[PDB]
Amino acid sequence: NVSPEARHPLVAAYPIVHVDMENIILSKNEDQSTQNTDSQTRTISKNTS
Amino acid sequence: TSRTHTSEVHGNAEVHASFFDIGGSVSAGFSNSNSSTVAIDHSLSLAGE
Repeated sequence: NVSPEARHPLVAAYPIVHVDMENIILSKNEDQSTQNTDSQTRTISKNTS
Repeated sequence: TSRTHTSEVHGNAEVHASFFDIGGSVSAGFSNSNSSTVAIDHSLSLAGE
């Protein structure tokens, strides 16, 4: 894989690796919640006067 | 506990038209009442939800 121009004893062979970023995916860490509640109350009273 | 003073002022009027013995009476009024009223209550309730 050493390229044909660098198969001369005076031309150096060396890799140049650089990393380039194509996207950035940020994701918000946040926690919802919901609730639903029913009720039934029966009051039975008495009163003297 | 309640002790009530009910003062009264008043004006009154009557008449009786006849042949010769015609009678009339206009008047007024003044009154008070010293009413001490107590009330004892005992009650209940049974609520379940």
